[PDB]
Formats: sequence, C-alpha cells, structure tokens
Amino acid sequence: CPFGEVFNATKFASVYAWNRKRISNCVADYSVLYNSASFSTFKCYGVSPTKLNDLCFTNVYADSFVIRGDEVRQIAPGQTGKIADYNYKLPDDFTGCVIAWNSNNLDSKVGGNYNYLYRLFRKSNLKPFERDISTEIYQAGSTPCNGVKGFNCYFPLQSYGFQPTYGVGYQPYRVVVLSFELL
Amino acid sequence: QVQLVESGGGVVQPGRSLRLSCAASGFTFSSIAMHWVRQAPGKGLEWVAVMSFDGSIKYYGDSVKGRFTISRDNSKSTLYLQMNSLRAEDTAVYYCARGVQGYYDRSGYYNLDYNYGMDVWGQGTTVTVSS
Amino acid sequence: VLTQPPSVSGAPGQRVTISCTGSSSNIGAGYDVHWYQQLPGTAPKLLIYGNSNRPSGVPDRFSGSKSGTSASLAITGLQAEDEADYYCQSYDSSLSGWVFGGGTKLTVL
Ligand SMILES: *[C@@H]1O[C@H](CO)[C@@H](O[C@@H]2O[C@H](CO)[C@@H](O)[C@H](O)[C@H]2NC(C)=O)[C@H](O)[C@H]1NC(C)=O
Repeated sequence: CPFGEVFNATKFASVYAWNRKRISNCVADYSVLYNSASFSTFKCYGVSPTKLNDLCFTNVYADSFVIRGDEVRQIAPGQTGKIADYNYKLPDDFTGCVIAWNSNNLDSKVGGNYNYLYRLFRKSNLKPFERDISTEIYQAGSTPCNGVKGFNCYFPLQSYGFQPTYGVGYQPYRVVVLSFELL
Repeated sequence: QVQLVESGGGVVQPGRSLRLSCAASGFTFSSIAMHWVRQAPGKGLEWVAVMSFDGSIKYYGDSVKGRFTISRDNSKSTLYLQMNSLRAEDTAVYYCARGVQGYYDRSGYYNLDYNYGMDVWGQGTTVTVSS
Repeated sequence: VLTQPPSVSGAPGQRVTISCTGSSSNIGAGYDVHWYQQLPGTAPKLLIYGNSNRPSGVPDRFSGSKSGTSASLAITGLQAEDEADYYCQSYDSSLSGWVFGGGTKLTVL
C-alpha cells in the first residue's frame, strides 16, 4: 500500500543527494513488487521475497535514484568503484532488496538530460548510507583552492547526458533500494 | 586487510591426489561464494570449481567434472580442493578467488548463475603431475 | 572459449583496443564480460567488471565496452607499467561455466 508513490514518482532524485523515503505502519503488500513483469534486475538478499509477508513493517526505508545501465551492478554489497563509494555505499551485511527498472523513454532527452548529476571527486570514500549535499572544490594536494576551476583541481559533480541513441548500458536505470530492520 | 593465503603444494603421482587449503582472514567469509581457478603454465587461466555460502549449489569445469570435489569449513574459514585421479593434463598453478554475495530471483529460489567477477585473488601453490 | 587476439602492441601515449569475441551462448546472450590484468609473476587483478565499472585503485584510462558479441578494453595513453596480459571472462549457459579468454600479449614499443 504505502509505496505506490515510491515506484511511480513523476521525477526521481539524483544520486549525489538521494531521498531516504520511509514508509510507515500500514499493511504492506509485497505481492505487487513480486509478480511484477516490468522489472529487469530484482535482487533481494538474505530476507527472501514472498517470505517477508509476515514480517518487519518496522519503518522500512526505500531509497530512490537513477544511474546508467551497466552501473546498476555496482550496487551489491561490497563492489567498490565510483558510484558506489563516493555516491551511494550500502554495507557488506546488507539485508533487504534492490529493485531497478529500465527508463527508456521517461528520462532521456534527445538533446540530452543534463540535470541528473553524480559525484566525481571526494576525499575519504563514503561511509554506508550517508548522503551529501555540500558541493565544495576538491583541493587535490596542490595550492589552496578558492573557487578556481583551474588546472588539476575543479568541480566535484558531473552530469550524465542520456540520449535515445545510446546502447543498453548508458540509458538510465532508476534504482529503488529497500531495507528492513527491527526495534 | 583482506587476503587469500593458501597451502597444499604438490609433487605427486599420476593417479593419486592431494587436498588443498585456501585460508582466508579479514573479510566476512561466511556470506560469499569462493571460486577455484587454475592456470597451466604457458597459457592463460581456466575456471575449475564454484561453491556457495553454505555448500548447496556447486558447478564444475568440463575437464574436472565428476573427479574433483570442493568443500568449505567455517570453523577455520578455509577452502579445500580434492583431486582424485590427478592425470597428466591436470597440472597448473591453482588460485582461489573471492566471488560475490549474490542471491536473488523473486520466487524464493536462492540461486547464483551470476555475472560478476572475482575480486581478490590468492597466491597460488603449484601442483605438478609428472610421469 | 572466448576468442582473443594473441598479440597487439602500441607506442606509449596511443589508444590500443583489445577485442574479445564470443558466441550467442555466452557474452552475446546477456552475460557481462570482465577484464583482468595479470602481471607475469603474480595473481590477476580485477580491472573492469560489468563492462564499464572500475574499482578503487584502477585509473581512469581503462574503459570497457560490450555491444553485439564483442568487448574492448580501451587503454588510452598507456604508460610503461601496463604491459601485462588481459583476459576477458564471461559466463556461458550452454555448459554453465565461467569461461575465460585465451589471453592477449600487450607490450609497449
Ligand atoms: C503505478 O504503479 C502501479 C503499481 O506498480 C502500476 O500498476 C500496475 O501496472 C502493471 C502494468 O501496467 C499492471 O499489470 C498491474 O495490474 C498494475 N497494478 C495495479 C495496482 O493496478 C501502474 O502501472 C503505475 N503507473 C502507471 C499508470 O503506469
């Protein structure tokens, strides 16, 4: 019941600042995510689907963002990289699920969608589940930066630029990550 | 830090066998599915065996099927590869490589017919079958 | 297996492609191909997984692709360090094995 708004949102958030949308104490139906024919990568860890019916409506979380096609398999536990240790890191003992689907003609502009951003440069690779907003210039060891965009030291974000002329691995995949817990 | 140290080096007869010991420390060993992958000297790598986080799902390579076996012990957190009828073409150096934690398929069917790669690799202990 | 060119070479600072051709029962069926850089004398290190992704430690030069039945570890601006072997690894469904490639031989000039 309460996640018909999480999977149907008109616009998703970017990866560098994603939403931690929390569902609450209603009767949850996990037979509308299971038995969905529309999904492509349904990946649920140690708490199995169709066995979490009689469990865990204990402020379940539901993250949501959008990454490119062959990026969606950087989201498993472990799996270090660039959009999994700067942007969205989930722990090595991850419990619940990760659901992601192919937005072919819902997020791709023929000129290029240039407002889906992912972080590029960040010291001290990111802790689990921690969200950033702050955009500061990087300071990679050189002369002390103060808003410069010069040699070797520049902006930390970078747009995606989706197009319908891409292959499979570049057209955007919206990712919804579920996670369960107890008291 | 993580590593995959290993032991069980071999100078043995064509038809007899030995049992490897691929140890592990540092990472969560009880959740992820190790692989065994060999390299005969002169050529490139070749995949040998796989086993899951418990010991249920196991596949093999076509040169090594039915003869070899692979087992896990979560009391000493190691791997073993037993190689009965070690005939002549089965010589290599044997690497044990960490797989992934994967389990999926929304019908309850826990399985791994997977896509991912082998992240951290062993040191390799050379086995030698010689007439 | 997955066929691979036995020997390709290139001067420092160029862009050298490394092909990896497969059938329809493997990489062409929808399974991804990875890339390992095995220096002669050690264990192969994971370079690309899932056709585009680079872990922490591998630099920004190693770009991979996958289209049709192929792959390309495009090394751009190669230095005097990366002259090792490169193996592409799919997982086929005809024999359910995690099949590797024959192995290329890249040396700088
Ligand atoms: C909004 O979400 C709902 C639930 O995921 C979607 O409804 C399902 O859509 C599939 C494919 O059209 C149908 O087979 C199911 O029968 C639908 N279930 C329900 C709740 O009736 C819905 O399609 C999404 N929004 C729209 C209008 O596309």
